[PDB]
Amino acid sequence: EFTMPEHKFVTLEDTPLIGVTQSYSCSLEQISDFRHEMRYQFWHDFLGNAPTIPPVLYGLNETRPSQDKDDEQEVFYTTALAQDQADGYVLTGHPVMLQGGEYVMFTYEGLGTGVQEFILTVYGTCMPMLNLTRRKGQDIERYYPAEDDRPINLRCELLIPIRR
Amino acid sequence: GIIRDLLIWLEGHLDQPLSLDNVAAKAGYSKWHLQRMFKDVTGHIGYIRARRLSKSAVALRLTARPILDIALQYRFDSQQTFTRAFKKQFAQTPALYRRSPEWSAFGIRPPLRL
Amino acid sequence: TEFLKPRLVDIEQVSSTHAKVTLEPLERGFGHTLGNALRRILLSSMPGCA
Amino acid sequence: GDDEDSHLGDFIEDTTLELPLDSATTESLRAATHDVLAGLTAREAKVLRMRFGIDMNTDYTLEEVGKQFDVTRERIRQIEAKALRKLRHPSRSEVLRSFLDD
Amino acid sequence: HARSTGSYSLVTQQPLGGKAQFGGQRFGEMEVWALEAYGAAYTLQEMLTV
Amino acid sequence: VTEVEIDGVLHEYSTKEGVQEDILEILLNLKGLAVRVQGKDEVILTLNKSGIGPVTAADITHDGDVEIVKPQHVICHLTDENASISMRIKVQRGRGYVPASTRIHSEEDERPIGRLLVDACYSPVERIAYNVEAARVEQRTDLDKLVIEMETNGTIDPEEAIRRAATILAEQLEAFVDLRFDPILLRPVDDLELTVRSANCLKAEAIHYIGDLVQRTEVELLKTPNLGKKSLTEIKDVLASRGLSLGMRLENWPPASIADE
Amino acid sequence: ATILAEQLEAFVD
Amino acid sequence: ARVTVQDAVEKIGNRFDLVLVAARRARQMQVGGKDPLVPEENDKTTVIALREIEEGLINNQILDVRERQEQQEQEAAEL
Amino acid sequence: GQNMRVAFMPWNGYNFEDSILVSERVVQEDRFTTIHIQELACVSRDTKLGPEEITADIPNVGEAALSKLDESGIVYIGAEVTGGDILVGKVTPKGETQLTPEEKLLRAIFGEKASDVKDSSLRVPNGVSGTVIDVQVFTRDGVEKDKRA
Amino acid sequence: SVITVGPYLRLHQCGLPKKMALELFKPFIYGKLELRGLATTIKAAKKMVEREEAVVWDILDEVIREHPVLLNRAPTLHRLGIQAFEPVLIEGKAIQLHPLV
Repeated sequence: EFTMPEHKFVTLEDTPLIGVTQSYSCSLEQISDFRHEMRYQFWHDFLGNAPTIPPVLYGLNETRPSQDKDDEQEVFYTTALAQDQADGYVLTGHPVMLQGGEYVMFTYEGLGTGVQEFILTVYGTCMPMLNLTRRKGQDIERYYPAEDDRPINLRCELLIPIRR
Repeated sequence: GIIRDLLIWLEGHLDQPLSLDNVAAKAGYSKWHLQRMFKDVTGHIGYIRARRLSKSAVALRLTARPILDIALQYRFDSQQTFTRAFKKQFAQTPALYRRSPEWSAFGIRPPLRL
Repeated sequence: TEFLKPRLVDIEQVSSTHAKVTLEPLERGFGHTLGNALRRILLSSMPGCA
Repeated sequence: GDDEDSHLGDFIEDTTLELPLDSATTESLRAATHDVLAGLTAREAKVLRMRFGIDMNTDYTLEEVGKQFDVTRERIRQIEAKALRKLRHPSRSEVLRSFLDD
Repeated sequence: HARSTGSYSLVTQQPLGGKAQFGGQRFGEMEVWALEAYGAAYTLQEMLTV
Repeated sequence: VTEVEIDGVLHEYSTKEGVQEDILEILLNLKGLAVRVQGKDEVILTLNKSGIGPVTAADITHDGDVEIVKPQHVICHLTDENASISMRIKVQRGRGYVPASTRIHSEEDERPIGRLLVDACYSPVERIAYNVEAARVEQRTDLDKLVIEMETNGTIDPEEAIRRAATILAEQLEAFVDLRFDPILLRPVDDLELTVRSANCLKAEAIHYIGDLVQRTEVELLKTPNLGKKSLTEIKDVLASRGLSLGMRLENWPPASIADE
Repeated sequence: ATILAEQLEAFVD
Repeated sequence: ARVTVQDAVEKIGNRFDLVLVAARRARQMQVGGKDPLVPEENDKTTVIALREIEEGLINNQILDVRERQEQQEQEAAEL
Repeated sequence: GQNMRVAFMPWNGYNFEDSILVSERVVQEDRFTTIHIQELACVSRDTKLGPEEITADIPNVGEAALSKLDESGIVYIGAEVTGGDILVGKVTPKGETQLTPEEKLLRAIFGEKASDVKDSSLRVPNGVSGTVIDVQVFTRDGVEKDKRA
Repeated sequence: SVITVGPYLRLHQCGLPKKMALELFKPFIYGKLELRGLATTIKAAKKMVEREEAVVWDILDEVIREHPVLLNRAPTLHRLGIQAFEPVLIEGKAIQLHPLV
């Protein structure tokens, strides 16, 4: 009695983003803990000098095949900010560019431990009933961190680039 | 959805756990059903061999240990069974590969960052 | 102040009015210090009825 | 010796026979190996041991290994690597850890 | 001085003299008569052969 | 005084330019110094001195809580005016005649090259004797007094010496009067060291302890849309190998430390 | 031994 | 014991046989490792052998009667 | 020598037959302490195989011995020397021999590599302590002079 | 070594240094450590002398107890010049001896 998650097809435009990038290397059982490790790192260092809370926060998975050998693939997840209707922003980082275009947006409503199952539910039991194909691009994690002692009921969104 | 978790554990465990498909059947599902569950996702899983040959190829060029540890470190059966896989994939001798001062991407299968 | 402190080990109560007492360990120069005071007070300070 | 007591014959040593402690460590070297060979197989023992010549008078080589079992000289070196690898796992090399420190 | 097992000579395979060359002692022929009068035979085999 | 460190000299058996007496005679003059430290069982003092003239104890750079007893306990003798001295005299507080030759022999830290070790006697008391005269109580002529003398160096108030003695004795004089849980059950579910995907699927149910695993219904834990049907035996592994049953109430699975990821 | 404790009681104070 | 082996000689009758009949006794327990008869009382093998002697427990004949039953009971086992 | 107070009565067995007793007070004021100087050598020679030379590079070293030495192979002046420690790193240029088939089996799995040198360094005698006040280095004028030499 | 008196040894006992016996009884220690197993092999057990183990002096006394020891003096002039006392350890470097001998 599996219940399918809510999904939607979105066309996206270019948004100039700024933030901090770094490489990492770990198994993907802790791809949910480490992506929330760096997102705790940059959202609890932007707010600590910010006057204003933005409505959105972006996390961008990028992948770099190292020119030496395609056996290890350098991965880039980056907690980065977007433009809003606020003027005064104190931030650190260099301008990154969202590789926009065609995207598929999964939408989540539930617990903080199920954010792992929002990232665990990727490769096995669901989507080839639609028979999708992923183009080159960046995977995006879309959060809403202003609205969150029980484990929290946060509203998160993935984003996969799918060519049709 | 579910078998995402197989992808980068296999980046981490081509090592000391000798994982065969029946050891890969410890991921929840059966021997035959995990194949097509991996197929329509990726197109290409038993990729594992490539990682074993890619994952052994970190030891030729980037660590100073000689060749006999390599054919048994990353879960291949034997030194000919390694070079049987090496010559089918990279079309070289690994004594003709590492000793060569040049090295490029002809045979080394990429890891799946899907 | 890093002194040493004994627990009373063994009492060989053979008869009642006769006895043996061992004690171990001390710091050095203390088996002379205590027992000279102890032999004195048990010779010359008690109650008595005669 | 300036009184008629000693000569040059007293003062020289003959380091020829063996050291007393080191002639003991020869046996503890030897009685290590057969127990370490005991966690193996009979065709696995017979390819690695008599090649090196342990407890045999001779030193067998890859040819006399090859022409006897069948033909093969190629895979016996690879057979010994599995006799290397399971014993290089630090579970049966504890009694090889100190003789490593020679 | 002390010596458990040290160095030996070359003509007679005997221990050496002194605290200098890591030497053994001297069990002189006066002592063998002092040992015979106890009748302790085995130590006389022990202190020459082994 | 425990250690001295001193410039222009690498060892106590060298010679220093501009001095009358030898180097280990400075050791045999810095032994008889006497300093009263109030609040520290380790202090330092520095000395910087130049010009011809005998350095006395006034010359050293003091602290606010090392009371100096002798001003003129003569250290050295300077004879050439351009000389200069940097010495750093370590002071500890102890007892006995352990001259830290056991400190180097019980403890093998990696020392820097240049420090000289002082042979020290921590005992301030030198020569103490007594005489016993008859105290006069009118009915008790048998009673006597205890005249107690004392000849020491400084660094001592005498009442503290006598009061500390009864703290020593009555400690021994008390002793003659008064005296005559499974380890892989107390870990996270992710830290149970299982296969690829059988246990990390359980922590998205918020189950991050093994005691919380055994207190779920097995029928509805394997009906969430994330469990697989070969993960059933690893649950059946750690529950049967340990000795637990299905749904059996464990008494207290967490400690006072409760954290997740 | 209790009286030796009794004669030192001016010095626990 | 530690001080005296005189009573060990008023049992056998000989100072030198005592060096032999204890050595034959203790060699069954030094490397033969058999069970002792007296309790140990934290002693080396030469001391339990002499404490065995004083009560009349290990003689030249008792070192041979203990083996001669044990010889044929072993020699009734090989065939 | 020294002059000190002396009582003539028997103590408890410690002045039995011309064997005298002594106080702790003469151990604290170091009034009977003496000072000796030991001389120790090391002779680098020319064998029939090759010349022996001095290098602080030894094999099979603990790091406490290599730390108290220089880069050339000489002790630091003003050190402390505990008995049995390496002072002068010496070697001998060795040839090669064979070994027991046990030893070949052990070196075949660990990859025991050895050079053609044999360790014959200098050491303090055991049972002695002390400190170091002097070195000097000799040289035959015509053979190459070391840095610290 | 040198002799010295003892007014507290009994007659069957005698003193001995630690550093002399630990250097002399070195074959008897290397048997007991393998029966303990803290040392693994022979060359390992030789390494465990210099490292100052409390069991080195817990195997030393356990080797020593009930293992009597000869003492000799020159000139031997009769039978009683050699004897066989039992050891007792002391923190020194000179052979202690009974006064009555």
